[PDB]
Amino acid sequence: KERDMDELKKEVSMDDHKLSLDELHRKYGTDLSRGLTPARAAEILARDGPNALTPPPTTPEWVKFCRQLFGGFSMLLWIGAILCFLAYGIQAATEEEPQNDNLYLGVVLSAVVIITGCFSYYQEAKSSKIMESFKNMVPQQALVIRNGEKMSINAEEVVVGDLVEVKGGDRIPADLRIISANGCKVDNSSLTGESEPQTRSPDFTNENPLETRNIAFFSTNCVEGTARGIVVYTGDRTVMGRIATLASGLEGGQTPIAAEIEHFIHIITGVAVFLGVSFFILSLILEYTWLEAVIFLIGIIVANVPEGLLATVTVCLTLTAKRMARKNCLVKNLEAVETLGSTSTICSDKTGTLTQNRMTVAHMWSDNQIHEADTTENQSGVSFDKTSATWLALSRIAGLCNRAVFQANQENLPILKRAVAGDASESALLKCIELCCGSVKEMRERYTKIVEIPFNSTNKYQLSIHKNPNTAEPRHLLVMKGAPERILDRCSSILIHGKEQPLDEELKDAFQNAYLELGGLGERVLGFCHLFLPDEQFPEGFQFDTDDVNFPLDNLCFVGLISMIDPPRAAVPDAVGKCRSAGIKVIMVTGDHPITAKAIAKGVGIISEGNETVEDIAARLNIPVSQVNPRDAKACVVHGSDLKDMTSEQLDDILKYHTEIVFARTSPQQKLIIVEGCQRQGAIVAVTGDGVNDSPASKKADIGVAMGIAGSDVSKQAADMILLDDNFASIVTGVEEGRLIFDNLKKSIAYTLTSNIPEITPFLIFIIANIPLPLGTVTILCIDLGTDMVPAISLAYEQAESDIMKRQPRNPKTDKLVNEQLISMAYGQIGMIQALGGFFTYFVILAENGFLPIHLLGLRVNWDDRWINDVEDSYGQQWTYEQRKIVEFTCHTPFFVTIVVVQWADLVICKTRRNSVFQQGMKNKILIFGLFEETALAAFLSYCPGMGVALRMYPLKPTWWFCAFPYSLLIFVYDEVRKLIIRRRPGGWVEKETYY
Amino acid sequence: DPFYYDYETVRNGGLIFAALAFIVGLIIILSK
Amino acid sequence: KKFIWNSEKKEFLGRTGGSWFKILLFYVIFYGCLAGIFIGTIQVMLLTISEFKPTYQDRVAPPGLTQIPQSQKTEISFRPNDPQSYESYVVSIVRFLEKYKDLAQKDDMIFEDCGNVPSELKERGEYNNERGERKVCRFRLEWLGNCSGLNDETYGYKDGKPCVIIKLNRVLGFKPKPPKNESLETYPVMKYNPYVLPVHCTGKRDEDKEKVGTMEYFGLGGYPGFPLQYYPYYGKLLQPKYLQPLMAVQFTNLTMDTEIRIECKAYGENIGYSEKDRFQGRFDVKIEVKS
Ligand SMILES: C[C@@H]1O[C@@H](O[C@H]2C[C@@H](O)[C@]3(CO)[C@H]4[C@H](O)C[C@]5(C)[C@@H](C6=CC(=O)OC6)CC[C@]5(O)[C@@H]4CC[C@]3(O)C2)[C@H](O)[C@H](O)[C@H]1O
Ligand SMILES: *[C@@H]1O[C@H](CO)[C@@H](O[C@@H]2O[C@H](CO)[C@@H](O)[C@H](O)[C@H]2NC(C)=O)[C@H](O)[C@H]1NC(C)=O
Ligand SMILES: *[C@@H]1O[C@H](CO)[C@@H](O[C@@H]2O[C@H](CO)[C@@H](O)[C@H](O)[C@H]2NC(C)=O)[C@H](O)[C@H]1NC(C)=O
Ligand SMILES: CC(C)CCC[C@@H](C)[C@H]1CC[C@H]2[C@@H]3CC=C4C[C@@H](O)CC[C@]4(C)[C@H]3CC[C@]12C
Ligand SMILES: CC(C)CCC[C@@H](C)[C@H]1CC[C@H]2[C@@H]3CC=C4C[C@@H](O)CC[C@]4(C)[C@H]3CC[C@]12C
Ligand SMILES: *[C@@H]1O[C@H](CO)[C@@H](O)[C@H](O)[C@H]1NC(C)=O
Ligand SMILES: [Mg+2]
Ligand SMILES: [Mg+2]
Ligand code: NA
Repeated sequence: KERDMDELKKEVSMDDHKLSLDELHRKYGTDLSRGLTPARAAEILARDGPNALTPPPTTPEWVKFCRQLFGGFSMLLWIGAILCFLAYGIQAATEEEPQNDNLYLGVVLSAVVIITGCFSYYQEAKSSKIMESFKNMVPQQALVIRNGEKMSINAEEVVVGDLVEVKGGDRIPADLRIISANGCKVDNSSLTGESEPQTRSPDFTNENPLETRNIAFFSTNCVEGTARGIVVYTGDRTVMGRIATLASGLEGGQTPIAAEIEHFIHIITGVAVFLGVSFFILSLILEYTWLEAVIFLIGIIVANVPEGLLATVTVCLTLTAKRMARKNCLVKNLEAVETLGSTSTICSDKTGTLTQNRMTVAHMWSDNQIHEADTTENQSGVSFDKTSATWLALSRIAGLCNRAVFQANQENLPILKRAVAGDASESALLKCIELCCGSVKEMRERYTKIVEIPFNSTNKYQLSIHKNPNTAEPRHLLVMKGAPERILDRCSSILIHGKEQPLDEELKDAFQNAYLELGGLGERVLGFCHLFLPDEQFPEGFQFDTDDVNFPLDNLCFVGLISMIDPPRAAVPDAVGKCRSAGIKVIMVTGDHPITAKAIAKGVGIISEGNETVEDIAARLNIPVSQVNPRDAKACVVHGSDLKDMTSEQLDDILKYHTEIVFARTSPQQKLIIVEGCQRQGAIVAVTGDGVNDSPASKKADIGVAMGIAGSDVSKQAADMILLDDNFASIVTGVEEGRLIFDNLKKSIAYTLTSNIPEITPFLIFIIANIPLPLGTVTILCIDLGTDMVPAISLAYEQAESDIMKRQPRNPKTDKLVNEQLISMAYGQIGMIQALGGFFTYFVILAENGFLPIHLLGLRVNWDDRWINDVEDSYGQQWTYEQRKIVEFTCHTPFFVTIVVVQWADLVICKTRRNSVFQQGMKNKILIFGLFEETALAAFLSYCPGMGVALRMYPLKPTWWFCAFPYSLLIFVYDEVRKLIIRRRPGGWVEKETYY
Repeated sequence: DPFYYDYETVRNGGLIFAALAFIVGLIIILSK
Repeated sequence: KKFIWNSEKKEFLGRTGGSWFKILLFYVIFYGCLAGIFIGTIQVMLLTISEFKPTYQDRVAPPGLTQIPQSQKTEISFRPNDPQSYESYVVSIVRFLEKYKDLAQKDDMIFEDCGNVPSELKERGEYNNERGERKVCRFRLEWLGNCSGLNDETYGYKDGKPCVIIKLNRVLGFKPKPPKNESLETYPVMKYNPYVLPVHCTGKRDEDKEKVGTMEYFGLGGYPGFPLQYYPYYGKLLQPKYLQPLMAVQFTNLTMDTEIRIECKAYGENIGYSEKDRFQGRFDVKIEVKS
């Protein structure tokens, strides 16, 4: 009955916050100033559970090891092993002196599956282990008032309905219902994505529990001020608790690479059983009994199973994941390394993902001129002009009149990433002055503060008077900051290049348009002013006690505005541009306010400059918004309030007719609804986030990307990829590698799928032509799992043939990893030539040793007989059993060598899919070593002492090594002219039939 | 007699070829 | 998704008609060229070998030693009474000796009377085709006494005390070289050491050697071996209807209703052996005359 449990969790939360203090205390039974008796607290603590989310579902290690032992590819190898032992049982119980070929082959296939499982499991376990080294869960004790006394207890010992007090810096324990605040501002960034610190007031403001100010939330941090509140929700019943529990209980889906491997097996077994059944009927039509034909059916089907392609594909994925871990972009799931490239719609988060989630001084005003400050996370941008007197005055106004200071350990840390104590706005100002104006320590103590005035509840103004240390004037320096509408009413002089001027409207209106420019840009602006107090009316001994009008409120000297906002990360805009260049639809999904979301969207690239929303056109024409046709608006902003009243068809139309979309004020549950709406179109989705609100969105997405440090633990676990460096450019690297390894997997698969024809054709014509067996089983093992392993592994290291970040994302319904152009190449054209070359070396060995090829027909009847030791060749000679068997095995060895010789050309042509081998170039050192080791190993297997005894591989007469050269050269020339016609004629024949 | 083949020399040459090609390939993947 | 068979916009089994013809025509031309290339190279390969001699002859260095009753497991188990029990043996013996009858060797243009006494090797020039079709020395069944007879169409052989003739693997240009007069313990054997390849049979262990009481050998002129006057072989092309030497072996005193192992080892310098091939040089048999 878990369906209903999950459905009641996909719904946005309800509440009872809108209640009078008396109704609240009556419903919960708690003293508003004394809380409750500790006995009542323990009575609830041992009644519903400690205030902590239920731990995640533990995943025992034998479960995921058994998981790696199964799947889709390893399962095909499992059914192959099963068929091997079934065929071996039949051959054992039915005929005399049965052979151990099928049994050794079955145990080899089982070993292949087990070893691949061990390696893949070791890799995924390594990812999870290095992930556990990031859980630095430090216990945090809450300040709870019970029985009339203040006590600090563990966060888990907190219960429902008890007074809890929070101080600026402390973390909100459970979901509180504020009862009394004192200029308290909390941080709803990790939960609701609200960037700027939202204040918390005891009065109910909004019907939505998330938007209202009478509710503090689990895992949120009280930035500044102090407050009180009654715990309404505790443990898993909390807001972030319901979000996390929803995240864990969601579906992961099927990755695109997995679906490609599955369809790949569909074609592999399709032709395998087609050949097996058609040859089963063919063998029965010839002469062989049901006993023999059944063994033929199993032999042909099992032979068409790429035994080593499993290890090669696993190593391929592991290599690309290694490169991902090199750039601090760790992937938890191995196949997740491919999903970024196949993505075609990225749903991103604003606060903490698209942005730095930190207030930063954006722009400044001076000399009626806008000066943009560097807002990069690492300070690698343009520096404004810092040589004017207006700046030397404005910088002192900000550095002095501000309740912001660095803490104790803030020494070795950089100027930006270091922690600042106080308001977020004051923190941004302190960092900007400490960065572009030397230091604020000696600059603040240089002007001894006399009397200050903090921020006011109404007409919010902050002023302070300081002594003047200049060596030319002893007049007192008074400074004040505040909202521009509060400072314009208290200003008459204006600073410019060092001198003063009146409040002429020619420049005052120029100040107003600048205020609306920085304000309309989604930023928060503040005004800074100062004035020289006359030391004749206020001498150096006079003390201006903060009571009456000791300072002139008006007639001040305005220096300039200072705006601020959370800026996007450094490589965020360029990365968004790269994704759009690759044809990836970028859609912003955030719960922040739309006025800021739209500005950041235009600032990073989600909304292209010039494109207009449905509201922008109505504003440019001064007409109602209900008149403009939505088709004339490319981009669109969708509010969460409006999103709640939407159907499936409406959301489908929103994504189909609008190319640049921004979802604002959307709840985490709505984020999940949006991700599902994107998946309904049939496109691969990647969700990039950091907060707990991104957990249900990262989980249901085809691939989730969590920020390694600025992210929450729940969204980090429910994700499929972690960015340990928080460099958003890693998404671009990922989408590039996902396409790169996709193409390389295609090349390597065509390589392993090419050798199947010369591996099976000997047995096929052995059944038809009744000739001695041309190729042996152990030799086939030496090819599939011996020589070919290094070349196929090296085929992963191939680079881009053209610009992959230029082509559009692959269509999942069209660009399959293994299409009929690969089957037409490997099974149809290259493997065919390789099989003919093998048979050529075969006939050479037998015709040179006395058995002319024409004489080999119908010879296997007496050839395989173990007692007819007088088998006439073409010259009338009599061959014993072991003598001719020595020739057959010393005929299997050059067939294997022939395979290596033709694999040289097949590897060189498979290395390039469209380019020429000279255009691309043999720059792949792993491939060079692949050919050297492949040939050296093939030679070693034939000339090592005792191989005709152990592996029954006998030494070769050197001329055998040259019987396969013309076939390899032919393979290379054919594929080269193939890629030449593909280049010169990109229309359709060579491209739509062979180019795979 | 034509009923004899110097298999030891061919075998020895093949083993030397296998040794040299492998050490050369190792030098190839060790570009220094 | 698996009913892509057809549509009103044409497709059959997956593609259209005009596409099926293009692919089929391409595959026919492609595979045709592949066939022609394989045939041309296989022809060059045929041009690298001659008609009178195999290029590599080292894989048949030690000639084999076969017998007439090609048993399923080199075992001779039958009943001295039931004629159908030993039918499979006699049938193969008569068919084998069907080409050795006096009527089969009647043409004097391809047959040459070697002699009643084993003589030295007979080299008929070189192996080229400059000379005509060489002659093949005759070998009448009378040479194998007590294992030939003048029977009718069916050679009534030995029911009790059976016969098992041995044959040396026909090898082109092979010149048998019997051991020197310094014979390193080759059991009882006649003094006709220089012009006949000796072949001596025996048991396999202390048990088999005791069960097998007496053995009687039959050959050319009464010698247990192969005469050198019938070697070397000049291939089937130059010497068709060639009759390699034969030598019979009869086991008179056997222990009826008992399976005993016999090892007929052919001796000589040019005769090698093999611990892996029990037929190279030597020869094994499991006789059991169960009554
Ligand atoms: C008609 C039949 O022919 C001979 O046997 C034949 C059947 C069976 O015995 C085997 C050994 O088991 C088969 C086996 O089945 C399937 C294979 C493992 C197969 C695969 C390669 C691969 O990669 O996957 C599958 C290709 C051929 C194969 O390698 C061997 C080759 C030796 C052979 O011996 C051949 C004997 O002479 C027998 O006595 C006589 O009855
Ligand atoms: C071939 O078989 C005949 C039997 O038909 C053997 O002839 C006997 O020989 C012994 C001497 O060994 C005489 O005592 C008998 O009187 C003979 N019997 C007959 C009916 O002739 C003959 O010895 C056998 N030949 C060989 C070489 O063993
Ligand atoms: C043939 O073999 C038989 C054994 O089957 C020999 O005769 C036996 O001799 C032993 C004494 O050594 C006696 O105990 C048996 O009773 C005898 N059996 C028979 C059936 O006579 C016989 O000597 C052998 N003959 C030859 C010529 O080798
Ligand atoms: C396409 C070209 C560049 C490949 C270059 C490598 C070629 C020339 C190498 C690869 C394997 C080599 C063979 C390896 C094994 C044997 C057996 C040895 O006892 C004699 C040499 C001989 C017969 C070699 C001849 C040269 C050979 C065919
Ligand atoms: C005209 C050109 C392009 C044709 C290219 C293929 C040529 C080079 C191929 C075709 C047939 C080949 C021959 C096939 C048969 C033999 C016997 C073998 O035991 C040694 C190699 C040898 C001697 C080959 C040498 C190379 C060869 C002549
Ligand atoms: C072998 O030696 C014996 C005597 O030991 C002799 O009678 C015989 O003629 C010799 N044969 C040859 C070929 O030398
Ligand atoms: Mg966030
Ligand atoms: Mg294979
Ligand atoms: Na997932």
